[PDB]
Amino acid sequence: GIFNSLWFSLGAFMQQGCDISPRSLSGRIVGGVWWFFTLIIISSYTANLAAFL
Amino acid sequence: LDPLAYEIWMCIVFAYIGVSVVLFLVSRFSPYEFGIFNSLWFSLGAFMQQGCDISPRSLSGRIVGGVWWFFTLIIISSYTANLAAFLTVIESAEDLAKQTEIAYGTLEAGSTKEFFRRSKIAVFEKMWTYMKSAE
Amino acid sequence: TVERMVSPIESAEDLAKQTEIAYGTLEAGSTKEFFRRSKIAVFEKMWTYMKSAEPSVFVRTTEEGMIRVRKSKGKYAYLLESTMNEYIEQRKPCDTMKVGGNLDSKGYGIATPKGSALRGPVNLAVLKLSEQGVLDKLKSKWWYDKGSALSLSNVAGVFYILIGGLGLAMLVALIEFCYKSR
Amino acid sequence: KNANQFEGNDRYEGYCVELAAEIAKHVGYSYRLEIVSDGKYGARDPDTKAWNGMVGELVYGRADVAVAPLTITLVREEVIDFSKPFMSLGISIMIKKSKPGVFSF
Amino acid sequence: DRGIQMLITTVGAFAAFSLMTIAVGTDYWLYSRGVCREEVMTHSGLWRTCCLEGAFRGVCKKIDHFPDTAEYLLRAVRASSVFPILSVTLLFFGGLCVAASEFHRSRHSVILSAGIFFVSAGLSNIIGIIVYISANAGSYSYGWSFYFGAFSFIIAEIVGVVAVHIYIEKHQQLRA
Ligand SMILES: CCCCCCCC/C=C/CCCCCCCC(=O)OC[C@H](O)CO
Ligand SMILES: CCCCCCCC/C=C\CCCCCCCC(=O)OC[C@H](O)CO
Ligand SMILES: CCCCCCCCCCCCCCCC(=O)O
Repeated sequence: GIFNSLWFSLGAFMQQGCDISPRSLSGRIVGGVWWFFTLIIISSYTANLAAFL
Repeated sequence: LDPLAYEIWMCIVFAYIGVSVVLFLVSRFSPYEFGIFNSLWFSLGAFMQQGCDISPRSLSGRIVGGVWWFFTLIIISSYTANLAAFLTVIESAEDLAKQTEIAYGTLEAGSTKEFFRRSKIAVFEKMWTYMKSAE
Repeated sequence: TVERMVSPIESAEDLAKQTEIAYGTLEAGSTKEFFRRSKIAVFEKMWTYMKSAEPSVFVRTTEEGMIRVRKSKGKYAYLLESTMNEYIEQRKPCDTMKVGGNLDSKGYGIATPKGSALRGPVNLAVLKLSEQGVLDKLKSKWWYDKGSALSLSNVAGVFYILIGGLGLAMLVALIEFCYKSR
Repeated sequence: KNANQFEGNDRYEGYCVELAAEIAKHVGYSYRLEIVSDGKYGARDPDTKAWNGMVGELVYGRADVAVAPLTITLVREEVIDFSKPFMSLGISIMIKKSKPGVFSF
Repeated sequence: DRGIQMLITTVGAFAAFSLMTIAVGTDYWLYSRGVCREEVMTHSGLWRTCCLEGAFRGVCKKIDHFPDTAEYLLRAVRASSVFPILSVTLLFFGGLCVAASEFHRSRHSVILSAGIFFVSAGLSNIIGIIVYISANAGSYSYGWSFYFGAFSFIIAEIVGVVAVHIYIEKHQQLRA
């Protein structure tokens, strides 16, 4: 539902995983691109903080 | 995508397909739900360090999962480390003389051309040797 | 990062500032004499280093310095004349390279004993040869006519371990199958 | 290459060989190319005050001309005569121009 | 859909074998600037390098694969193209099993072994690509021979998955 969708997305971005994963093909496409986005963005945060320090 | 070369990205995609297919194969013909679709989802989630809903239970599934986990850890760390390197790393006459990508010239029949022609200083002799031959 | 942050000589000062690479000159040459009698800060520093450094940085012949740089595995920087440097860098085993500009500007001359009767004619001959393009042609003949992202190689081991693991997993599956099927 | 087939000044080749030939043609003289024995260009030893190499060969009378890449310097100009330069140059630095490794990760 | 599954398996087996054999034979793996005996644009493959322009155009020279145990082994493995050839051999045997399945429907393991050959062929293909790229490293672009190898890998893996589905459904249907 909408509240569990928000929780799944938040946990994915914080790399904390979840208690439910999408089972359909459309849910898994959405989950996969959000996982890729999360990986690039968090690596970019750590890398640029290392540069600044 | 710049931190890793195009060949690394292409081989990551191939390795992903091969891992998913071998996980599906060893799981179907094994005493003891990894169909092909679920195998692809397990592998994608493993590479994105996002975990999953199912983990392999057999010895062969766990060997496949373990080496894919190790590969993922090395490749993701390599991406972050090289991005940190790129983000952490002429402005002179010597700099202009040492390189060859930028062409440099003078005014014809001018004091500067005469200065470079009759120079005895190392750097300016190197500069004149280049300028006289440049075409 | 320490890697990308690394840099080459690119100038004389960068050779003078460091001390890990030894740099020498030819013994009994104009370059040694130029360094000895210099009053320029960088050149005086270089000379004070070269005279006192042990073992002797100097060499006996140009070929000797060339082989010393080729066999010092990038720990020796030879100071020689630009013409010889250019000619060498144009020939195999082309593993040597000229760095940066010149340090000064000078020229070769045809010498004669003081008070010689050949002095005047030789000067006029050199001017004739220069104005007729002979020296240019000889130079062109003897010099010119002689003539980062991580790569798959940086992570190839992890690919080989991965595919080896997949192969091992398939073998273990077959063994388990044959065991549990009997 | 294969100097054994030749003898005398014709045993050698190179820029200065042709330059000596052309100078001899213009000045009108015959010459024999003697290689310096020391194999050194030339310098005044501060202790003995003796010139060695080609400059020594020129000053002491053993040679009448030097057609080597001999740099024009003030110390040499005080003891031997030089013509106008026939080639320009400067002091320059020469430096030597790593497989990652399968398990380098 | 067993008829369509067998059609896909046979057509895919032939396609993978054809693409991989052409790739191993043709000479458009890499566009670089080397020399067929000045440097000009060339087009190398697994065995020969050729000039793409100029006078010596069309002239090809055997690649001197050879000029540190690891460097020696990589150069040896890349010189003999062991892995691309092994992947061609395994695709051939997989094709033989797929064809033999129909003429002998008594034995089930025949199509399973076809699937396993195709999967193994894909893995050999991957090791070949890695060895090739790594050995080259020791400007440029990749030609159509390279991509024929890559597409052979993808099709081989798809045909393996389909073959294993056929075997699984035969045992599931017959057992129950
Ligand atoms: C219970 C299930 C577990 C099974 C699955 C677990 C897989 C996880 C680890 C894989 C890496 C193992 C291989 C590590 C690589 C060794 C390389 C090495 O020893 O290199 C020698 C060195 O290079 C000399 O110079
Ligand atoms: C069973 C699972 C179902 C699968 C679910 C799908 C989600 C896959 C995840 C993300 C990767 C996509 C991101 C990569 C996008 C490729 C495009 C790109 O990188 O463009 C580069 C460009 O070509 C410049 O050269
Ligand atoms: C589970 C593994 C799959 C992960 C997906 C990662 C996305 C890979 C994208 C690769 C595209 C190749 C293009 C290289 C980019 C370039 O050279 O410009």
